[PDB]
Amino acid sequence: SSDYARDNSYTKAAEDIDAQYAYSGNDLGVTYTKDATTFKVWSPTATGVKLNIFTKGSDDEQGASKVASYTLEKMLVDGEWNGVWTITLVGEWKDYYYTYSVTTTDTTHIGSDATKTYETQDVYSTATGVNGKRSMIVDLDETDPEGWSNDSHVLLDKSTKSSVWELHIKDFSYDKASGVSDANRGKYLAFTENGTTLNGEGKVSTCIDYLKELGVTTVQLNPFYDFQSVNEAGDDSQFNWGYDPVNYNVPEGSYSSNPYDGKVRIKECKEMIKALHDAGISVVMDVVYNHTYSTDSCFQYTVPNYYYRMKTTGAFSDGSGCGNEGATERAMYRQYVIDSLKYWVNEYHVDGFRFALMGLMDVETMNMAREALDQIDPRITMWGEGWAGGDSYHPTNTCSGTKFYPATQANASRLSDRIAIFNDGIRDGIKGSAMDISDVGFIQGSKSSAKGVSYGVRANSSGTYKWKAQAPSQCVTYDACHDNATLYDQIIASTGLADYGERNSEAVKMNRLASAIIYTSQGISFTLAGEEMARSKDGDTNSYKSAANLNMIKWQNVVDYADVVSYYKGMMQIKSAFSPLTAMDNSYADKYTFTKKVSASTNQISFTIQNDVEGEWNKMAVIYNNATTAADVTLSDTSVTDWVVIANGETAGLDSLGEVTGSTFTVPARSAIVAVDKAGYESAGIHSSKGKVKVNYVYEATGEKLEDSVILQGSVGSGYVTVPSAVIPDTYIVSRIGGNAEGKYTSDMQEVTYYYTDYIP
Ligand SMILES: OC[C@H]1O[C@H](O[C@H]2[C@H](O)[C@@H](O)[C@@H](O[C@H]3[C@H](O)[C@@H](O)[C@@H](O[C@H]4[C@H](O)[C@@H](O)[C@@H](O[C@H]5[C@H](O)[C@@H](O)[C@H](O)O[C@@H]5CO)O[C@@H]4CO)O[C@@H]3CO)O[C@@H]2CO)[C@H](O)[C@@H](O)[C@@H]1O
Ligand SMILES: OC[C@H]1O[C@H](O[C@H]2[C@H](O)[C@@H](O)[C@@H](O[C@H]3[C@H](O)[C@@H](O)[C@@H](O)O[C@@H]3CO)O[C@@H]2CO)[C@H](O)[C@@H](O)[C@@H]1O
Ligand SMILES: [Ca+2]
Repeated sequence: SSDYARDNSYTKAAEDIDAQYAYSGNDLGVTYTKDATTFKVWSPTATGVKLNIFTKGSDDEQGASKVASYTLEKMLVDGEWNGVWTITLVGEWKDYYYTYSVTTTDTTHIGSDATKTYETQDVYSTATGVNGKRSMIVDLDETDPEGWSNDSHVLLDKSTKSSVWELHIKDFSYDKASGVSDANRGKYLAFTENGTTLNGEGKVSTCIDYLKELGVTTVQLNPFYDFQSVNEAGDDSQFNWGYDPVNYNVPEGSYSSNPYDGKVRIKECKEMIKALHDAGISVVMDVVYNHTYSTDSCFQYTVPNYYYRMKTTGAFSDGSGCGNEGATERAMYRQYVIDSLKYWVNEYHVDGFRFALMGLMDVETMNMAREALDQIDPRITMWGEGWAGGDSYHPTNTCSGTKFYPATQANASRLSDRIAIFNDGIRDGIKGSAMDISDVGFIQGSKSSAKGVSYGVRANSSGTYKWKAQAPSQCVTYDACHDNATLYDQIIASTGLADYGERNSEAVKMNRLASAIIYTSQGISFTLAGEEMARSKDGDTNSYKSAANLNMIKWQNVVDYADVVSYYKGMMQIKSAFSPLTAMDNSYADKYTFTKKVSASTNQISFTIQNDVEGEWNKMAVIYNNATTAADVTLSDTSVTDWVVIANGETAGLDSLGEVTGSTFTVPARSAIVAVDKAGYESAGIHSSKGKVKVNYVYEATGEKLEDSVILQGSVGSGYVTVPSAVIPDTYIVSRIGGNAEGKYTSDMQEVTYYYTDYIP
């Protein structure tokens, strides 16, 4: 998978088009007023453009008809054409649908009568009907929900303070146990529902209330731009991630209550974002400018062979692996992408972007995009995949006359340090190769996978292993995303400890260890939505068009893995409390002291971090143990000999779990230790405001434990639900319960004992 600079008649032509016709004007699309509406289409290849007006978005709908057709005239400046077609219809034209008929040549046959006519929606569509075939004239202020003018961006001071929850809108609430109303399940409006509980039983929180409690800073949403792969008129059981773009600046219709009325999806999309903002959560949008679903697109139908990268042979370059790739190096696609980003930020109050196959997008465009978004607010986050999905064929230079560079990991040094790149280094290091679900990483016991973790600990910004980030700010730290297998599915497949979606005590230990690594590592901490509750896709390693009920978040898991949720919740608090871990720059690189060589093949990774921030802990000690037995780990750094443990295999948080004197720590099997200096802990005054519930499993006759006790942890006053241990053999059954199996967290710890007796199933 490589990139190749090849100049040819298509690239030659497109460059000449940019020289003459490039339009920096800021009014492409509809310019609606109550008095009149002006339409504008950029097409230097066209000989004529007609405007077609309709009553409805599709012909099937009630009262569907065509109002009239009009002819656009060339926009002349001092009797010179600037490449833009225009027309102004005087009167009220809101809530009417429209589409252009573009008679045009290709880029390499301008001036000839080798023309074709295509019917297409507006390239700069702000709204469309069902299945995005017809554009809609809309007053955008009519789509504003209640108090939208009072809705601000939710931005982090530092991107490296984030905790990203990568979520699909359908997956969020499609499960009936979500407790979300019948109308809104798997829809935009699901986010607006406060007070949702598991099976609406009013005992444990789900959806938005669950996120408030978990304490995630950021929700990254899978494509909610308009895509092809769901029929918006069809059945509700349809599923797709939606990496199949059609209209870039239009919400997806499937996630709305009514896709036929183009305004409805816009309103409900804003209500989703307002809800997340009101919950104090930042919203990142997954964007896919790297390709469109088909070359039968609004871009091609307007200006054929301009917007896509063309090979010498006339074939579309297939760098995406999806049939085409967007020519970001072109003047009017660069501008489109940058204008698109600004639109979503300004109109929909989007706080950041995850760029799909950023490696197919040229570095200059990305830095220009960073600079443009900086003008709004530099806290607006940017990150993406620093790779392609195939071979890419591009021109030597951009439309600026600077050399084309793809925004890959290899070219991280040429890319803004506030455009982060997914660190597959630490990903593969933690839980094994993402390309093979059965492959083992560090947590399953791979010693050679340790170096991947150790380099990931400093966001692959200290030394070089596979790739190098400029700083932690340019690194997304993660163990799994929507692609490939979930963390827990890979744990299961690679070990064979149980079936997919089945709880196993050793698997959970490995899951907890992954948590400890992610939140004692530098960079932008990132997880798949439900990693904290051992999310499973039943071994599906590419669930892009798999069943909806397979993909959906199983909300029963907030109870079944409540202890795992509690662990992540605590680990998150540790990172947010300790500044070195959330550093943007390389200030703390030389403050790390690894016990063993960073590249060591080892069962036990350990290091200390010297802090310099007053009012915080002075020094943190982190140990990862992947051995099946407990290990005594002696730190090479002996400067501190008085420690307070704030994380172990049982729990993580801001509270003391015991003290250690000296430089040696006994680390349990398949577990992490996080400790901080005694003096620092005492002075800083960083303490937990969360309650705890200890769950025990005892054989009543002997009084002996059948399974290790676990810890739940949550806000004082918030509801918890405990359950019997799923892994205890079927020859025992619960006979009696001590303490409150269900209740609210208190400041003082509560205990729940499940008393077991002999059983024969
Ligand atoms: O045949 C005529 C037709 O050809 C082109 O378009 C074709 C492609 O050539 C075909 O390959 C096919 O495309 C399929 C893929 O084959 C199929 O794998 C799938 O792609 C999925 C991935 O499976 C899925 O993993 C996901 O990948 C995402 C990642 O999740 C995301 O993290 C990352 O950022 O982005 C990648 C994708 O780049 O999503 C993709 C896409 O949904 O589905 C596609 C689409 O069906 O079929 C198309 C369409 O026929 C020409 O483009 C077209 O003009 C011509 O008519
Ligand atoms: O193409 C995008 C892709 O890039 C990265 O994948 C690389 C892997 O990290 C690397 O191991 C290797 O993958 C090989 C598999 O391990 C092996 O099982 C077999 O399938 O051959 C593969 C060679 O292609 O190479 C790829 C890069 O080509 C990144 O980690 C992925 O997330 C991403 O999808
Ligand atoms: Ca759609």
